[PDB]
Amino acid sequence: EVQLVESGAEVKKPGASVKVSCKVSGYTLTELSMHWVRQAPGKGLEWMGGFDPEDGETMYAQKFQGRVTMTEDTSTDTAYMELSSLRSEDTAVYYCATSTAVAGTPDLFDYYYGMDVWGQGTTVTVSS
Amino acid sequence: EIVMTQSPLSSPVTLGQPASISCRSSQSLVHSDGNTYLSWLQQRPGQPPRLLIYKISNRFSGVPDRFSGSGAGTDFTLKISRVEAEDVGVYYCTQATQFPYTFGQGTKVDIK
Amino acid sequence: QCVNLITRTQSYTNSFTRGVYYPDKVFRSSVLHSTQDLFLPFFSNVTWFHAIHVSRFDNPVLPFNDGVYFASTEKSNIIRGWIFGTTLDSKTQSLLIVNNATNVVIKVCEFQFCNDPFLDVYYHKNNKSWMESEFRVYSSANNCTFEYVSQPFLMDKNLREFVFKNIDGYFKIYSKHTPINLGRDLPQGFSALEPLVDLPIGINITRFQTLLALHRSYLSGWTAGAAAYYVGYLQPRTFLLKYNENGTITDAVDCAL
Ligand SMILES: *[C@@H]1O[C@H](CO)[C@@H](O[C@@H]2O[C@H](CO)[C@@H](O)[C@H](O)[C@H]2NC(C)=O)[C@H](O)[C@H]1NC(C)=O
Ligand SMILES: *[C@@H]1O[C@H](CO)[C@@H](O)[C@H](O)[C@H]1NC(C)=O
Ligand SMILES: *[C@@H]1O[C@H](CO)[C@@H](O)[C@H](O)[C@H]1NC(C)=O
Ligand SMILES: *[C@@H]1O[C@H](CO)[C@@H](O)[C@H](O)[C@H]1NC(C)=O
Ligand SMILES: *[C@@H]1O[C@H](CO)[C@@H](O)[C@H](O)[C@H]1NC(C)=O
Repeated sequence: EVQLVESGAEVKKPGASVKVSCKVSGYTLTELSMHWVRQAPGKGLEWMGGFDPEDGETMYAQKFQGRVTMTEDTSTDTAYMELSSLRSEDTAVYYCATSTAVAGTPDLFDYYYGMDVWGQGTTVTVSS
Repeated sequence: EIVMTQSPLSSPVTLGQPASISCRSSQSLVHSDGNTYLSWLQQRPGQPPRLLIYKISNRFSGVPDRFSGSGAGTDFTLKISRVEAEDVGVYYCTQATQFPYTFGQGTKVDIK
Repeated sequence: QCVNLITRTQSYTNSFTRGVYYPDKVFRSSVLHSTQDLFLPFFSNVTWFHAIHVSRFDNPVLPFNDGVYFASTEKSNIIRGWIFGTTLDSKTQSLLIVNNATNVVIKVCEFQFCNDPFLDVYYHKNNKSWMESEFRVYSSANNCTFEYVSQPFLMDKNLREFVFKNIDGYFKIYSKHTPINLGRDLPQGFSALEPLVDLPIGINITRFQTLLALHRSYLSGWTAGAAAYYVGYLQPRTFLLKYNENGTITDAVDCAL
């Protein structure tokens, strides 16, 4: 079973990078589609972006293109997320979600899409 | 972009009575693989969301048998057979066929 | 990444007259040829191993003795090769035989083998394909002194027989594939094992272990699997082989009865 653990909460003045990490266990990071989901307080949780098991690798939301970059370290099995140019609306809880990229035997397998296992949230707050 | 609608927004349910939550998609969620990818998530206050139901009606591991999924095409329902004290919180439906992945606005279920 | 996954039970069965191989590379037709070599004795006690992974260390390393008769009725993808050596760690050399769908790699290095070695297949999302990893077979492989890549000898009900000998520097492998009609896995009759490879290895081999392939689950990280195989031991024995008109060994007598 996939178990996800998180990095620490942070506060930073706008205009610098945020490093949000997610450590996987049970399954290595190359077997898993990895996604990142933002939840502002008082609002519904929305998807920032994540893996595509076919026809490309990584997709981003239309409202996060040009800010968000996601890197994957296979050696430490860690999914890092960075976004520059913080705004006061970005005070939010960030969730790393994951799924198996496929389902089935090596002879018979199909592509799987979704967010099954969710880690704990990291609170990124932007203030003075 | 696929927009999701939840119905009703807040549903006051007594203990043990079944509760029904409607999820509606403005675009048909049929994927080229054959499966349709809609998932039902439950969130408690102070807790991350966990996957109750993947692929319309299949139950995720560790999920009790009181959560059922039904419907297809553009009409989806989550039916809870028994509401207990652990069922309070906000419910979401999500799709995974067409990028970007989207979520419902959430339904709050309480006791009294 | 050494993980203990395989448990193994064993029963005992009869070899009947299996395990005969061609003792040299000389064509003989319509003759009775008596040769003294390391043969699997007739009607000998052969151990049937059932290795099960269900989704502790119960898969010990078998002795090699003077050479090994190996048999399996399983398909070509479950049993994927063998491990030979003495200490099976980084202090001594060891021989690794790994088959896959396209070819066989035979490779002698100083492997630090895992206690329960198995080749694992996993889907890679960047390569977008099921790949095979040896990181559960060994943790390192250094000072590596031999490599041999060729066409595989576990290919596609079908009984697969091998004889491994380690004689004066050469690792000799003999093999045969016999279509066995549904019944007893070790059949009656004769099927002589043709010489498959002579490898100029020159290492000490006292212990051996079978390699299995395990698949990741994607639905207790690995899918549950089973593999049944027979191990017998060669002895210095004198055989009288019958070569028919076409050069095939069609009969033999083991000279102790
Ligand atoms: C089967 O085994 C062969 C030999 O190990 C693999 O072929 C090699 O693949 C690597 C890629 O990591 C190449 O660098 C080598 O040049 C290949 N060698 C040969 C002789 O082809 C092959 O990829 C394996 N197949 C599977 C499905 O695991
Ligand atoms: C085979 O060996 C086992 C122990 O290794 C023994 O109990 C059994 O009797 C043997 N079988 C025969 C037919 O001698
Ligand atoms: C074997 O490897 C070790 C370290 O990798 C090295 O110190 C040693 O000299 C090597 N031996 C030979 C014979 O190459
Ligand atoms: C082979 O290895 C065994 C066990 O390590 C040892 O007892 C034996 O002496 C070795 N033989 C040779 C020829 O090195
Ligand atoms: C030997 O080869 C010939 C050539 O076709 C074949 O007819 C015969 O069946 C083979 N076997 C024996 C035992 O003669």
